[PDB]
Amino acid sequence: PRTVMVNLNIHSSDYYNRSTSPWNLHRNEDPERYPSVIWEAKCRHLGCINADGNVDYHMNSVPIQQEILVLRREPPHSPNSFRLEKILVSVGCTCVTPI
Amino acid sequence: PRTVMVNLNIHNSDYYNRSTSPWNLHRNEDPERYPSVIWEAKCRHLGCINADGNVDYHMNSVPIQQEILVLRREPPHSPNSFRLEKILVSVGCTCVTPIV
Ligand SMILES: O=C(N[C@H](C(=O)Nc1ncc(Cn2c(=O)[nH]c3ccccc32)s1)C1CCC(F)(F)CC1)/C(F)=C\C1CC1
Repeated sequence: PRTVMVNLNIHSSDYYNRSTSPWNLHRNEDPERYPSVIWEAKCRHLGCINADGNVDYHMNSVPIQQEILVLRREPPHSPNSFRLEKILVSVGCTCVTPI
Repeated sequence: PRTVMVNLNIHNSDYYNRSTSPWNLHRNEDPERYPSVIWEAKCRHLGCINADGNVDYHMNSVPIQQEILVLRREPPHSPNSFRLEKILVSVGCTCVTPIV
């Protein structure tokens, strides 16, 4: 147990709409976690948008997954005590050339 | 002041190498922050890699910036007390068609 005190008081999305692998944001809620709200990226298409503005299945949109840390209420339902925990989240999409 | 207790004991770019907007990782260190080490994505090219494996400058690789939370030592140098803080980090790269 390495217990520390944390003060939770903290003191373009239209540019990425031009991506060849565009994505939408999905709101992910968990009342036993801090942050309770996490916005997850979901690729709009299986393929990538080509030079003509059409979805081209010769390339694939893939989510960029990142490991992040979240606070898990410990004991469960605790409003003021937590344990650090690792989860995988989608932070955007990229276009890849298949194998 | 919204002070909570946190147990820091966790219970426990090469993947996307085929991207048309590939990136490398850059190590960012700050001893006054938790995590002290943060890996930032840097786009390998200004343009995007086409089907032939050549860089095409009619499209741009752009870093995807996201707001993440970090712990800032408060008071400075404190080993056991922090304040939650927002920072902007580059999490990967995407290929965009420029504003024409
Ligand atoms: O920020 C969120 N969580 C914070 C966090 O994980 N910070 C991180 N910094 C660096 C991290 C590792 N890493 C890199 O090196 N490059 C990254 C690029 C993208 C993502 C992670 C990256 S992970 C926690 C919040 C609780 C805390 F304050 F106790 C400890 C920090 C969070 F939960 C959600 C945000 C996606 C909305």
